[PDB]
Amino acid sequence: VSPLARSVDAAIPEEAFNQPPTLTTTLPNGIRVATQRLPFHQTATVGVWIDSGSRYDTKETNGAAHFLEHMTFKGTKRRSRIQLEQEIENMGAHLNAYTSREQTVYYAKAFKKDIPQCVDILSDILLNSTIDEEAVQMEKHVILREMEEVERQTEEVIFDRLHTTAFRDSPLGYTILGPEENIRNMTREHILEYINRNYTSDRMVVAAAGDVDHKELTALVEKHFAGLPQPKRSKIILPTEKPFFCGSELLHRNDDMGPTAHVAVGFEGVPWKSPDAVTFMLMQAIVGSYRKHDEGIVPGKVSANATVRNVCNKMTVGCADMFSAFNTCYSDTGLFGFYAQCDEVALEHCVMEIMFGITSLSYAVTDEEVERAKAQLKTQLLGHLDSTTAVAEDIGRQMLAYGRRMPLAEFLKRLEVIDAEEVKRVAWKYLHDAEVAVAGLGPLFGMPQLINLRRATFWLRY
Amino acid sequence: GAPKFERKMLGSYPVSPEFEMVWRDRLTAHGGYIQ
Amino acid sequence: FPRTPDLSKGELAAGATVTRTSVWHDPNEPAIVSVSRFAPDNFRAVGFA
Amino acid sequence: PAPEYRRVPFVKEDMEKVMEEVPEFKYYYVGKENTKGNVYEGIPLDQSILEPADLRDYVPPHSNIQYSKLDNGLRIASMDRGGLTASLGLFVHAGTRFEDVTNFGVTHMIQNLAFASTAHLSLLRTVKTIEVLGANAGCVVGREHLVYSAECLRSHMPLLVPMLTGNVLFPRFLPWELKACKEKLIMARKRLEHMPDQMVSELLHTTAWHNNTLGHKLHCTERSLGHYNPDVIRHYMLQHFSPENMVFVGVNVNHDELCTWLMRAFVDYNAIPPSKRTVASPVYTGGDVRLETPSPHAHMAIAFETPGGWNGGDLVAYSVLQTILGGGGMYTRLYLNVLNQNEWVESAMAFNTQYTDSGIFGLYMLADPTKSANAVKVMAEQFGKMGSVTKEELQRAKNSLKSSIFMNLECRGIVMEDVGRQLLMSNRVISPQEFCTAIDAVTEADIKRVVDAMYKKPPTVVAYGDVSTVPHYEEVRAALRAAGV
Amino acid sequence: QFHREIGKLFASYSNKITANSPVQYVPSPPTKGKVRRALSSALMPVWFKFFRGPLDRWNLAVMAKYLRDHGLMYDDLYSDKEPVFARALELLPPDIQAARFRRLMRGTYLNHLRLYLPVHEQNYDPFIPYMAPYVEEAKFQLQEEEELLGYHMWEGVWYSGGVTGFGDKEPGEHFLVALPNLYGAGGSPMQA
Amino acid sequence: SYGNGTVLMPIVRRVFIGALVGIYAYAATDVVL
Ligand SMILES: CCCCCCCCCCCCCCCCCC(=O)OC[C@H](COP(=O)([O-])OCC(O)COP(=O)([O-])OC[C@@H](COC(=O)CCCCCCCCCCCCCCCCC)OC(=O)CCCCCCCCCCCCCCCCC)OC(=O)CCCCCCCCCCCCCCCCC
Ligand SMILES: CCCCCCCCCCCCCCCCCC(=O)OC[C@H](COP(=O)([O-])OCC(O)COP(=O)([O-])OC[C@@H](COC(=O)CCCCCCCCCCCCCCCCC)OC(=O)CCCCCCCCCCCCCCCCC)OC(=O)CCCCCCCCCCCCCCCCC
Ligand SMILES: CCCCCCCCCCCCCCCCCC(=O)OC[C@H](COP(=O)([O-])OCC(O)COP(=O)([O-])OC[C@@H](COC(=O)CCCCCCCCCCCCCCCCC)OC(=O)CCCCCCCCCCCCCCCCC)OC(=O)CCCCCCCCCCCCCCCCC
Ligand SMILES: [Zn+2]
Repeated sequence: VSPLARSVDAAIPEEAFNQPPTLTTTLPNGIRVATQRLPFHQTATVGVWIDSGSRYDTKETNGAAHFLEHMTFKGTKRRSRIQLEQEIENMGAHLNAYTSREQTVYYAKAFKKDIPQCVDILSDILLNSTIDEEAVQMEKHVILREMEEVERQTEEVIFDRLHTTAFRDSPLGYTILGPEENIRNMTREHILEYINRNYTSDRMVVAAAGDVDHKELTALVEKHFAGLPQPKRSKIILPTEKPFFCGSELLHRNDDMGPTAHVAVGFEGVPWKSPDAVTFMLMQAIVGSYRKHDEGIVPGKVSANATVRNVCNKMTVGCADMFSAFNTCYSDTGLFGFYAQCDEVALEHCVMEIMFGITSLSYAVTDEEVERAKAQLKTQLLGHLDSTTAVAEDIGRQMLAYGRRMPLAEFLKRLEVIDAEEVKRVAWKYLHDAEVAVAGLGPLFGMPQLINLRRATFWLRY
Repeated sequence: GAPKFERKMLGSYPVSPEFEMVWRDRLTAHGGYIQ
Repeated sequence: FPRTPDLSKGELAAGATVTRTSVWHDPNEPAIVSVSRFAPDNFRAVGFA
Repeated sequence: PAPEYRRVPFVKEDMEKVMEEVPEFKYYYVGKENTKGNVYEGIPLDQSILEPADLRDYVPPHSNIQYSKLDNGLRIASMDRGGLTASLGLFVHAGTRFEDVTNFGVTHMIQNLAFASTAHLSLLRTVKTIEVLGANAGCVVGREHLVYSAECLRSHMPLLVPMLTGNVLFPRFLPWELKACKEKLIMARKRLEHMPDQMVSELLHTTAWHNNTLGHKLHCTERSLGHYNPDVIRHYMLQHFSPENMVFVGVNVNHDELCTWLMRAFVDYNAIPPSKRTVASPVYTGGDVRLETPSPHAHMAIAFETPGGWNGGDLVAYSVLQTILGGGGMYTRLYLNVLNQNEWVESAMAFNTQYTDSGIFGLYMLADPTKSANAVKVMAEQFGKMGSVTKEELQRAKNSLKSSIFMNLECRGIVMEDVGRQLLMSNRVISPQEFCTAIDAVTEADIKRVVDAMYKKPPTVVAYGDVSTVPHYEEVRAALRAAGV
Repeated sequence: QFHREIGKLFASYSNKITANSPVQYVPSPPTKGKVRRALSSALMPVWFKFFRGPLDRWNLAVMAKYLRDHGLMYDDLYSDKEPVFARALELLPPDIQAARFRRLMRGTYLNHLRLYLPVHEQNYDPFIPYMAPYVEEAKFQLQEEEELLGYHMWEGVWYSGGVTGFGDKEPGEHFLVALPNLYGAGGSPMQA
Repeated sequence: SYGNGTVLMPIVRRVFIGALVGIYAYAATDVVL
């Protein structure tokens, strides 16, 4: 009867249900088009999402997929390098691209009136690019330089080394750039072979968001993407083998690069379509992140996150400069773990504290911790869907992974019914007493043994 | 333990008591290595 | 919800009886001024001097 | 043409009835009533679990800005785009430009004491409850404005409003809390030293407006610690933190609901009373300053004054000129005429910093520390030709500027900061459609007119890094005078 | 799912407390029963006159004479080993802290000699509560910390970092973490 | 309370009290009731 028991208990806000639909169509040649109209915008983002990457390179030509990225902006039959650059500038538009292990993306940002001219440019550079042998030799100097700057961003180097040792027996372990000797001996014939084997109509999605009309985007695509080859099958219906996960360590000791070490640990995860994928997203948020030079308004020593609290109070001074948990999904496997930076003499304490927090998911996590993590996850995910680019990336990425876009209300309904007993079930099945892979760099004299890390995945209490 | 010129640490975090013997025998990896 | 101190009788106001009561409201002063007089150094028991 | 504000009157309400409207909130979970578990176990994400009762016909929201005002003078403005994460902000017209020799550092102190103990909530319970809600909040100090902000799920807005307004309504300023914050108060400028770009900017302001208004520093110094006591702080808030000097803004909220909860935060207690203050006009002096530091590059910056600032009448002209030259692109004047013709230049750009009634405009370059004398000659030559542009350059700049504006305003945070910042500086919000109409009306004569006026006052020169070959003050001034500057 | 059923019982009893919780101050109910409050009031005029009354008066005389012999106040008898009182002492202003320091020094010296003060140095009331405002603020600070951080039995790494792992933060205060080093010159936790 | 590792003495306290309540209840039922 107390007013303290008549509070407004609205689980999922009504705004989650009153969202504009994402419209989809499949064309005769196999290209898929997907659009969501956001009336409160004057600009728009349109792009092409392709289901190919470094994992679809050959061992002898690892690196052609990234090489092709650069050459796609060097000239066509109807436009030259200079002409392409000037046309974009004269409209005030933007044109970007990136390549990963399983997905490749090209997108543009411009006004509504300039959308057709963007679709024309995207189809041309993707289907009619001239791979001049003379330009292939010039780029070799711009790419060998990028391999030196990438070696200066340490976090990117550590995650590559983590893929190299974990997936030794699969193309999923290849690097995106490729070895040096492959870059030096690259020819235009290696690049054309990658195109003819990977860029087909069944592996491409066109997505848009903003002040966009669906029927008009479906007619422009039907006209400009007609010269796209269809898949050829030689009566071969053989399935792909799931990558094998190797428990191993790969460490670069170096006492001449300062007092800070860098480390990353990984577990075998789950693929996109797994019935347990949502729970892995949540488990990533329970471990969370921390930066010593950017705590915010909550001091780390009194944080609600148990992992942060234990790390900040270690030896009364704190044992980490920063750490963060990650979860990455692929088509047939995944990768779950954490990255960290720390002082030479603090490395052992730091790594073992974060391991202790992951293993707590199987034994002792509380519903207060789960609901704190849920609230943070919702604020970040739902907050990043503001611009037209982030929305378009969400459409395209989901069309390749799931075959559809999940509405916001469905995600929130699936996230709502996950409690502490369901977290314990999933962690007991996948993370408890499991194999781990490790990569590291720097002053590593105090690094734990691989077997120490392997046995920290279970407790002897209980 | 190790000689003084090898025991010198690069970091500043304090040595924990369970690790006293580890750091009494610190040795610099002259030239580096990959394991 | 603790009991509200009666300042007219000389009762002490400190801790929870400042934060969770309206004892510090004054109609003819801004709130930032009134509550500045309710720190523990502002009170002294009769007979102190 | 100021906007028309709707009135929201104070109303007395029964406390027990208003509690039926507070959103549910839990800190403890003592058992659980539901016992059904994960009802979607075993179902993969390529399959949908929604039902027909979860489908709706979309109805667009109210995306225009709505305006309202309370009886104590607080101005309110909000807009709804249909998102699920809201942005909230409280803007106060009380920046470092209002400090004096007995107060330097007070605004920085108030920023670092944000979300401390108030009359009805302690420090620990305030920061711990925000975290458990999943929100982020903070306070940022500036030269003209102070801003408190938070972001959260849009159903938690009523819970976050009091934790924002309490900082300006009834803070306590307890001694032992001031003594625990004194550490982080000095580490700010220390962390600023190892940030070259931020140090060059500070040096530019301290040198442009010598010992007045916009030239005061942002952060405290060891000298400031001599007046770090509650009485000095509370005296500063009584002069500047009245409701008439504040604006509240929200994005992805219901306008009427935001007004109701803001009214309830102010109805039972007394706010700081208004006061008449006279705003001193800035005095631009220019000058020169050097700062040697270990670095492989020689940082150099040269600037001039912009008369009138945001309200001078030529804001759009300076933003078009900035786009022609090049900011933070491969057909800009600085990329073609400077970078490509000199391999010893590492970077170059143009900046435009405007305030309510004054601003500066200039260039910023990094270069080889052995060719600083040549860096000065190239910068002077660019200033000598700034007042001349071609039709192709001008037309390409306009198109680039319009696109940037609309694109920037796709993000919640930028929209909130722009609306609040405009209502304090001009009591009006200029739409992006009105900016475009103004951009299109910029001519070649306007450019040439504003560059000449810019050069009627002395320059402001700054050098940072390795300054072993940087010419003498008189030589920099002379080089500019030979190029017609 | 046996854990979810037990959680339903806890939750039912929890919701009942909340639905019956008042939203304003209400006096606490009488502790003693009516049968006990009737015998006491009937025997009061005789029990109080000849026993309980003189017991109360002797007690205050014994306390006052001992404190005055040593020049002490009653509140000087509390220890800084109590967490609440330790926090209260940290909040004191200089003038009150200095007078307490001096009285404690003088009282240890007088107890060592076993010599009374003269009568004219004993003319003061020792029962003035000079610590009360600081004690009530300390209680508020520590009750918040306990409710916001100490509502669960947390796990931890055992015998790591100088502590046991069961909740202690200051190192070397339990026997199974005694003797931190065999070699060296040791060190102080206050100089980390 | 939060911050210290005195974790066995609170258990000893509850066992001792319970033991006393049982000793003096087993004697009364044998002598009185
Ligand atoms: C008449 C004859 C009668 C004789 C009878 C005497 C009794 C005989 C006992 C035989 C026991 C055999 C089984 C041994 C297993 C030990 C436990 C274990 O698995 O350790 C894992 C433990 C942690 O494993 P991990 O891989 O690091 O981490 C995995 C998880 O991630 C970590 O997950 P987590 O964080 O949840 O786990 C933390 C870890 C806690 O980890 C720690 O922090 C360290 C734990 C301490 C080391 C393990 C205990 C054994 C140490 C031997 C001490 C002997 C002293 C001899 C003095 C004799 C004086 C006469 O948890 C524990 O293990 C807690 C302890 C469990 C409760 C106690 C039961 C085990 C005690 C075994 C006997 C010791 C007491 C005997 C005293 C005799 C006095 C007369 O391993 C270590 O610490 C590494 C070194 C271990 C050395 C083991 C040596 C065994 C020898 C036992 C015989 C005792 C000698 C008696 C002499 C009598 C003469 C009269
Ligand atoms: C693996 C090898 C094979 C054999 C393995 C054997 C088993 C090993 C693992 C066993 C389980 C380990 C995990 C324990 C629970 C941790 C839970 C947790 O994270 O909470 C942290 C929790 C702190 O939570 P908090 O809220 O921050 O503070 C709680 C407040 O202080 C007070 O809060 P409050 O006032 O609300 O009171 C709370 C109280 C409410 O409950 C009650 O009051 C109920 C009272 C029931 C009375 C009737 C039943 C009898 C209970 C015991 C009576 C006293 C026994 C005294 C024994 C002394 C000698 C050991 O809760 C409890 O009583 C729960 C604790 C019950 C467990 C005790 C027995 C099992 C654990 C024994 C220690 C583990 C081995 C360490 C070995 C180290 C070797 C180097 O810490 C504990 O409660 C720790 C309890 C365990 C004792 C500490 C370690 C003692 C070390 C010295 C003895 C070493 C002997 C070695 C040789 C002999 C062989 C072992
Ligand atoms: C070192 C520098 C100098 C140079 C080097 C020196 C080198 C030499 C040093 C030694 C080197 C070797 C290492 C030795 C290790 C020894 C083990 C050790 O250190 O453990 C410390 C360890 C404390 O570790 P901690 O790190 O300080 O704190 C632990 C927690 O983290 C935090 O816990 P907490 O702080 O919350 O509470 C801790 C508290 C926890 O307190 C308790 O749990 C209570 C313990 C005492 C209970 C008994 C006392 C009387 C109580 C009333 C009667 C009760 C009757 C039973 C019924 C009860 C109701 C059901 O413990 C104490 O108060 C400490 C008491 C000391 C016990 C030491 C005994 C060791 C074993 C040998 C026993 C021999 C007995 C002979 C006499 C009897 C012969 C018939 O102590 C224990 O927890 C073990 C308790 C063992 C109790 C045994 C009781 C036996 C007698 C029971 C009564 C029977 C009456 C029958 C009458 C029949 C008439 C016919
Ligand atoms: Zn590249």
